[PDB]
Amino acid sequence: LLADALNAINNAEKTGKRQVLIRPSSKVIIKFLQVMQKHGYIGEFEYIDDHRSGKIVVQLNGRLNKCGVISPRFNVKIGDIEKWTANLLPARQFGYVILTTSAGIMDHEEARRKHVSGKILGFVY
Amino acid sequence: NYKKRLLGTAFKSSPFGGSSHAKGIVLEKLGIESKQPNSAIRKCVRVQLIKNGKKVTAFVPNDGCLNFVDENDEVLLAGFGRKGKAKGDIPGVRFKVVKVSGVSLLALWKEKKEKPRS
RNA sequence: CCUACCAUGGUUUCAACGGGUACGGGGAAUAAGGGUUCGAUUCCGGAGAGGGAGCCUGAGAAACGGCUACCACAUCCAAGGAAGGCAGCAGGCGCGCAAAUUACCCAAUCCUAAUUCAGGGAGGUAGUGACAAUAAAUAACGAUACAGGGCCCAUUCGGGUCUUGUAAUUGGAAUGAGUACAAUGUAAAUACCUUAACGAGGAACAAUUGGAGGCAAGUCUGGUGCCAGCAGCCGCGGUAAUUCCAGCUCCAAUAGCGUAUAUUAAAGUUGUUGCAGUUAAAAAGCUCGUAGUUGACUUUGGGCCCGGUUGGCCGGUCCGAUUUUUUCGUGUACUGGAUUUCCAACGGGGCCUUUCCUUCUGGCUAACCUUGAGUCCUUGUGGCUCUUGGCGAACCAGGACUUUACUUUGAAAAAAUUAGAGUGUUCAAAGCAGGCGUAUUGCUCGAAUAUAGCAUGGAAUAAUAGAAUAGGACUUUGGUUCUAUUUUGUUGGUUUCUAGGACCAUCGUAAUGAUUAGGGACGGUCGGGGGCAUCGGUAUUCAAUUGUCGAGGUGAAAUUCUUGGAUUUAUUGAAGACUAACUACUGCGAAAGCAUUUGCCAAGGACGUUUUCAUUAAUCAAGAACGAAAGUUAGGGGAUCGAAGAUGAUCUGGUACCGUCGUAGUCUUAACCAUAAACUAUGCCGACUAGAUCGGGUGGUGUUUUUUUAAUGACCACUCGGUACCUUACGAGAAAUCAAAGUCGGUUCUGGGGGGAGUAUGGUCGCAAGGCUGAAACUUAAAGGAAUUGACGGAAG
RNA sequence: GAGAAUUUGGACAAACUUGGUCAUUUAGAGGAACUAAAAGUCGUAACAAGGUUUCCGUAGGUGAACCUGCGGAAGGAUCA
RNA sequence: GCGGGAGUAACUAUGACUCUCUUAAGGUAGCCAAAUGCCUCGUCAUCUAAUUAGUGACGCGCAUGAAUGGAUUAACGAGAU
Repeated sequence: LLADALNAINNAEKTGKRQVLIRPSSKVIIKFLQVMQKHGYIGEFEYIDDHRSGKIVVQLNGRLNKCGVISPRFNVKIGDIEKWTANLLPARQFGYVILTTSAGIMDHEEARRKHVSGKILGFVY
Repeated sequence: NYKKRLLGTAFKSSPFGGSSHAKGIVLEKLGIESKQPNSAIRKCVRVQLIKNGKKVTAFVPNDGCLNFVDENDEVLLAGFGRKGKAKGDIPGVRFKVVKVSGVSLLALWKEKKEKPRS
């Protein structure tokens, strides 16, 4: 469920699918995709009815190089973010780490602004 | 804790301790031959140490074929073969004999030559 | 701490107990960091004083320079008997790669004793050694004469810049050290510092070591001839040696140079950060399941746990004195580093919790965190403008304010609408906020505690019993009596609120995004999955009988079988094994494995509308069960072919191939050992990414089959599972190739050069052959994979 | 009333001596094996289809590398 | 029932292997100085006031060898150092 997730949307950008077709719904999916919207990595999104769970819709615009998960959800600190950001992102300046902070799920540099620690989900660059 | 069973690096030297060299009272002076690719009789000595008490064979280079390292010579014994691999021509030796050294200084230096020392 | 008595527990695979090894930390080295290796000097803590024992003295000792008895050593002795313990300093002997004087002193600091002042082998100093770092460093100047090669410019006449040689060259200047004199500070001692003048001596206090084939800057000539020699690696030396040896000839560093020790880096080669397993070393034979590790999912606060960020100590900077960035002292702020354990605040992640609920009867009663939007204020950024310091808007973040709202019920014809009520409790203090001086109430801030009701429990209400507290009436002042309040136990009607137990539906939308994830019931269906009991056919062999006379083998041959009638042809009878065809590019079984036909017991997979319990799940060391063939034990059976064994042939030999015979095996029941190049050389389970065939289910308003028409079909559309497999783009890889062996997670197994070695030894299992677990000395410098060219073949065209 | 010395009794700590058991090291009759090293002996096993295709596991037998029974693999081309 | 003579490897020292004669044709796995050994106080280690037993091997086998069988291998005795 975590493994598959960011690989599907990444391979969609690799080939050049304009919208990507992804699905599930319960309550760890969509607001870091609003952090991706703020940063300009994806575009708009909406919800479509299903029989069970739900269907998402995501609009892409050819931005993602590689996104992927951090499969063990390690502890990040308000100092040691960038020990991970060194290996996670091969580029610095480009990309960001998404932390599951204590103040919800937000960006990593936004997490230093709040001064809040937590776990990690994935990288985007 | 976890690790696979790693062995630390081992010098192939039957003397140990924490010493660079070693004294040895010797048994005999031999003149042994060598392996396949090279001829000539290369000189050696059967050095028996005092502290460690191990039997070793050591190569004695010198500008003296029958140079003085006799039966009961108090000769100093160093590395060369401990450092690096053991010697190809005459195997078994992995110890080289030092000149004019120890307490007594019995074993002589390189003679009949007048280039710089060594 | 110890004993008596009583109970039988305590510890342990989260590693007891035992064996081996070891002082521990601040810290030190190396590295980019992660980490790995160490625990010298310094500093802090513990433990020890020849060995073993015990005690006293004392506040402190079971006491290094204290005491007593005992033992071993060496020593003295009038032989009666005594006196000793350098793991304090200097030194002696022995051990060893190897490590310094039987020096000086109380000045200074500090400790010990009213002060004076005395003691200190503490300490402050000296001596010894390139032991290392550090600086001076292995030497460098102004001027002139002459000769040669290269380059710019040139009026070609020369001129400029510039240095491997050269000259009794000239002017000299210069340190380090000694010596005489002057001047200076502390002294108990050894060696005195600094500046200037004059004279004298020595001279930057004699430069060596290493390398020159590649790695690794640098070649030529002689001499020697596998000798003499060098060797870290690969190698060089047996006549033209850039490798030996000497020269001259070069390179690199230098008071150090080379070698040896050992740690770390190189090494992503033990991978936490940061590793591989189709063919190079590497997936356990296969299933199953426990401990253990991991966890789909809605709404929540508390509790528990992990992880910070900030403050406490030290250093630098800031301040003062001072020549100073030396150094010392004090106060404050900032910044950086360290010991990793406690407290507290603030937002999480992971972990845990129900439609409903006594009953005639009425069905009764009540409600949500938060998100989001708007407005105001504050902070930071950017633009315009100012020498620079102002202004408007947008956006980020924080705080405050803010209701429309939400809900149980009534009145309404319905309904708009309207009327009423609600949206936690308690305690202490401090701040702000109505009316008053206050009190007090409300809200906010911070804590504690808990988070659908009607069996049950609490409160209200009533009764009764006990206790506490307050007030009044009394008192022969102890106490009694009455009233109010609180708490505890018990009982009953009514009102209101809280725990707990069983069972079932749906999957809605906001925080990782095209998700039905586990078990089956119902109803159809396929298959060589299994065991047993039957049955049939062909071929072979044996036995008996008829008709008929030589065969069988091979490259030729013979052993061998035949006139005592063979081969054979037919008939009849018997015994065992195997199932041609069908048979496949087929199906089944988790793998091993599974082929005539029929019957019985009995298992698993896939499909279809659904129905249905509601994370029940995944994986799994140990452990348990199963096991092709070969081998072993006991009892049977032996048709068809045959290891061992016996003859014939072939050959130089032939203990083989070949031919004639033949034993154990091969078959069967029970029991055992348990392996295979046990195979897809590819672990299991779940999600993403273009293209066959076999089985199930549905469709083909059209056509065909065909007379119980069931055609199950023909032939075409799909939709699902297995998926002989073929073929291929993206993509990956060292490549062949793969089509995931691309690529991803959760979890488990396994690899760290070849030989020695799946061996040695112990444990464990076995009846025995043997299995399982499982190294080192030592040897060596490579073993190995993918891919190419060419010669050759008793290979083909 | 006190001190020294002697005798008896109680309880504690550790040593010393003897016996049994286990581990380690050295000496060692004796026994089995390996590695390196020139020449040899016997056969041609492996290597081309090496003129019986090899190798591995397992069992029996032989002066000898070996030969034979049974199973499997490509480590013989091609997916046997 | 299961052989002789002759020649032969650096160097002390030995015969792998080869030839020749003779006969019907010339032995494996495993072990050795014996209830069997002329030769022999053989030859070596350890033990013992001497110690050849205890126990450690040597090779110099007068004359070891798989079915009236080699070989694996626990229990038991008025039997043997």
